[PDB]
Formats: sequence, structure tokens, C-alpha cells
Amino acid sequence: TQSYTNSFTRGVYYPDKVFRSSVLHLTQDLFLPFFSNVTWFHPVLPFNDGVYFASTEKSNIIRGWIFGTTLDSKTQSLLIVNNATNVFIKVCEFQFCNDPFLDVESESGVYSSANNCTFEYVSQPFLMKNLREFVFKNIDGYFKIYSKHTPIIGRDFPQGFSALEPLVDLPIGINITRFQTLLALTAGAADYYVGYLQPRTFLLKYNENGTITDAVDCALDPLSETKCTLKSFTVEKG
Amino acid sequence: VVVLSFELLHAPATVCGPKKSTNLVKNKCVNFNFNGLTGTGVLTKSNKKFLPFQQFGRDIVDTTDAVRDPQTLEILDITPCSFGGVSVITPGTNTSNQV
Amino acid sequence: IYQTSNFRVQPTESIVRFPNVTNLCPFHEVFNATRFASVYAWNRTRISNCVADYSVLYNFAPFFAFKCYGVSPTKLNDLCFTNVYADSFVIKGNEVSQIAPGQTGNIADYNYKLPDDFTGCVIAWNSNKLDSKHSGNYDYWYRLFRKS
Ligand SMILES: *[C@@H]1O[C@H](CO)[C@@H](O)[C@H](O)[C@H]1NC(C)=O
Ligand SMILES: *[C@@H]1O[C@H](CO)[C@@H](O)[C@H](O)[C@H]1NC(C)=O
Ligand SMILES: *[C@@H]1O[C@H](CO)[C@@H](O)[C@H](O)[C@H]1NC(C)=O
Ligand SMILES: *[C@@H]1O[C@H](CO)[C@@H](O)[C@H](O)[C@H]1NC(C)=O
Ligand SMILES: *[C@@H]1O[C@H](CO)[C@@H](O)[C@H](O)[C@H]1NC(C)=O
Ligand SMILES: *[C@@H]1O[C@H](CO)[C@@H](O)[C@H](O)[C@H]1NC(C)=O
Repeated sequence: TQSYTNSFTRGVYYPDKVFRSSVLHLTQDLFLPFFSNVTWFHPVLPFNDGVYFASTEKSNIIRGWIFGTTLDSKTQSLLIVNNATNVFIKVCEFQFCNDPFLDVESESGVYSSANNCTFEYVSQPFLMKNLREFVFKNIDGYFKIYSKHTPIIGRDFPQGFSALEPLVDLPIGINITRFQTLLALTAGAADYYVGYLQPRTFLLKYNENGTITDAVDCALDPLSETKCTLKSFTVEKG
Repeated sequence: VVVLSFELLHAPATVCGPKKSTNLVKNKCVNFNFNGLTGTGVLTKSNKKFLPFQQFGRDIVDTTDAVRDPQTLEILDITPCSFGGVSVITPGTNTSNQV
Repeated sequence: IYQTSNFRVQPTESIVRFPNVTNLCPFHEVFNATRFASVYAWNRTRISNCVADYSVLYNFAPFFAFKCYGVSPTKLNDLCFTNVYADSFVIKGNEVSQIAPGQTGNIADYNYKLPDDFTGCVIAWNSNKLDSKHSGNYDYWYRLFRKS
């Protein structure tokens, strides 16, 4: 609860659909800096330019997220719940209840009522220990839900490198200055993390098949910036 | 009596003109337009391994050289049409007029 | 030996490709559905997030006074939009003539007044026996003289 842990090298996502083979591409984008500083959980979390979420809960409690300006039946809000059948996305107002917990069935427990609604999207359920990562970018009006599922066993925050794939860029564009997590029902096993993205420059390595297998930050230390200047992963004496 | 009262709210929805796709041709210097990507070249069969979410192929100098067909998910390698210089070999015009 | 000019192979034809169109609008059944309301409570469903297929509109059942108040019908095939409202109602042909943006006359200002801007186009054709009672359809009502 409100702990702290270094982020190591995690939170790298594909910036575009372009296919590249055995190159080294230097890109400027919103990223999570290497060895950053995240807050372990075990919530009034604000939204600034995008967040990183990497819960490893065995259950599906923390599922659901609310985005908007006032997060009330005054400005349009969102809702993304991914249960065993289908994931539902609404873009309309919902008067918030006392707590953001599911009554269990999906209306009164978390909010008051649904009124003056608009575009609603559905798709296959997102779910498929089960390390699930998200990147909630909202550049322009095409809300991005970059994600990657790694059910590989690990620690509370293990090491390694793995990239994140896109999901959809829905036509939104309402004001999202504040966001909030949801949960289904405090002192619980709410093992989830938050990491704020930031403008940064990276040097990505593509294998011949076309997957990002490595990366180096360009502002972490002198060696890193030297690598970025030479556009290589090895440096000779000089 | 029925109306079709339209309204465009910033970003247009998927309601748009039907996409008048045509046939596909290969091994011929042709113009092309793959989902808004223009250019001219020769379209052949490719050995690329596109992941299920890319659309284009980019080389070192960032010139497109592989495109996936939107109708059927197939990757096509492209190549510019032939070009080059022309040189004329002649003896003196005092000698003859053959080249 | 002199270098004079350059040679270039000319393109032979043209080509253009796009994905499967699909995404049909579930609103064609609004057209030719004798119970598409009568005058007042038109089907609030609107044509949105599918296709702007206006080609079938002109090749539909023969209209009598199909009037487009927007852009020319020829270009309506490919212009993109976001949402398209559809009002389902039945009136008289003289009322169809009376229907215009910011116009008076019976239903045009008493039952369902057309929008002042009216970014849209009405499509009207004769119904007759489709929704007429043998003794006179008294179930259908119209405002003879509304307050304003
Ligand atoms: C993270 O932030 C906390 C408080 O802001 C600070 O004590 C700590 O040194 C920072 N770095 C790490 C690696 O936790
Ligand atoms: C969005 O909401 C914030 C407060 O939540 C406000 O300060 C801001 O002016 C609003 N508009 C934009 C464009 O950020
Ligand atoms: C998943 O949530 C939807 C949203 O209401 C609900 O209709 C559906 O029944 C839920 N799935 C199950 C298995 O209850
Ligand atoms: C939704 O639209 C109705 C009808 O225009 C309007 O009265 C209402 O204030 C809007 N907002 C809500 C939250 O109902
Ligand atoms: C890409 O394809 C090659 C050829 O089959 C294979 O050797 C390589 O492991 C693949 N890389 C992946 C799937 O990341
Ligand atoms: C597009 O239509 C053709 C026509 O039969 C079909 O073969 C093809 O599978 C369709 N594309 C997709 C992605 O379903």
C-alpha cells in the first residue's frame, strides 16, 4: 500500500503498424523512463498524459476504469469492464455511487443510473500471475488501449523485456483530465501499479522477423546517450 | 415520407461512400492505391513475415517496399519501374551518320 | 560518346484497392415498412456507423416528389458523414410540398416542423392502400390548427 519500486525496463509499445526488419530506429514518443519510480498498491489517481497499469491479480477485481472531467452525470464518462462474455464501452454520463464497487448487478453498485447516452462499443473480452499491461494514451481523439498479456509466472515486479500491441483507437475526444480505477466487491490484495508516461527518445531494435526485442533510453546516463548518438548497441574505444 | 437528415460531428463515422475496389494485377509497371497509399511500381510475391497488425513495409531510408492487400491478407513486394541514362556512340559526322 | 537524355518505362494502367465494404446499415427496413409510425413519433433510430449508401435510395420504390435540400444527389454517394437522422411519417402529397425548412402549412408547422437549417433530404412516395383503412384511417391524427 503506497509503497515504491523501480520500474526497470518495462512499458515499451509499438508506435506504429510499419514493419521493419533488422534495423535500429530512433523514435520520439511518450514513454515510461527506464528505472522510473512507481507506486505499489496493496484512489484519486489523476490523469496527465497517459498511465501505465500492470496489475497481476489472480481475480478480476480491479477491472473497470472511469475517465472524464468531473466523473459524474455532468460531463461524459467512460467505462471498460471485461468479464467472461464481452467487454462494454460507454461514452455517457453516470452519477457516481458512494464507492466504485460492483454490487453483483452492474448499474447501482458502481453508479446511479444511465441517461443521455451515446456511442457504445463491444468486442471480445480482453482476458484470454496473469500479468496484464495497459497504456492509456489519449492523443487527439483516438483513445489508445495498447496492451499485452503475459501469464508467465513472476514476482511482484519481475525483470525482462516485452513489447505491447495495440487494441483500438475509438472515436472519443471529451476532456479526460481525471481518471479513476474500478473494482468489484479496504485492505485487500489489490496488487496493481501506476506509471506516468513522459516525452522521451528511445532507440529500438527490430529483429529480422519484425518484433521489438531491445531498447535503450537516450537520457539515462552518458553511455546511453553515446549509443543513441552512434545508433548502435556497441561502442568502440575512443 | 422519410428523411435522411445527416449530421457530421467532427470526425466522420464509418458512414462513407462505398469502396469501389477493382481487380488486382501483377508483374506490370502500374500505378496503385492501397488504402490511400499511392505510388507506381511492379507488384510481386513476397516472403515477408508481417505481424497481424502491420500494414506497410519500410526500408532503411524510409521508402515503402512492401504492402499488404486489404481485401485478402497477402503481402506484396514492390519495385520501381526501370529508368536510367541514354548514351549515343558516334564517329565524326565528317565520317558517317550512323549511331 | 555523349550522355543525352533518360528513358523511363511508362505505367500501363491504373488500379485501386480497399477492404471488404460490409458494415451494412440496419436501417434499410425503415424504407418500405408500412408501420414506420404515422405522423408524430418517428423512429428515433438514426443511420450512423455503417455505410453512406445512397445509391439504393434513388433506385428504390418510385418516388413522386423526392426533394433533396442538401448537396446534389449525384455526389451524395461518396461524401462522408457521422450521423444521419431518419424521420418516419406519413402525410399528404400537398403536405409533402408544404414540407420545407422553416415553412408553415399543416404538418409542416403543426405536427412535425422541419428543422430551420435541415441538414438533410426528404424522400417521399405514394402509399395509398399500404396504410389506408377501408373506412378511412381514423387511427391517424393530424393537427388542423396548432397553437403556434
Ligand atoms: C521514489 O519516490 C520516493 C518518494 O517520492 C523516494 O523516497 C524514492 O527515493 C524515489 N525512488 C525510488 C527508486 O523509490
Ligand atoms: C478539462 O478539465 C480541466 C479540469 O478537470 C480544466 O482545467 C480544463 O480547462 C478542461 N479543458 C481542457 C481542454 O483541458
Ligand atoms: C458480463 O457483463 C455484461 C454486461 O451487463 C452482462 O450482460 C453479462 O451477463 C456478463 N457476463 C456474465 C457471465 O454474467
Ligand atoms: C440529455 O439530453 C436530454 C434531451 O436533450 C436533455 O434534456 C438532458 O439534459 C441531457 N443530459 C442528461 C444527463 O440527461
Ligand atoms: C521469424 O521467422 C524466422 C523464420 O521462420 C524464425 O527463425 C524466427 O524465430 C521468427 N522470429 C519470431 C517469431 O520472433
Ligand atoms: C472480401 O470478399 C471476398 C469475396 O469473396 C472474400 O473472399 C474475402 O474473404 C473477403 N475479405 C474478408 C476479410 O473477409
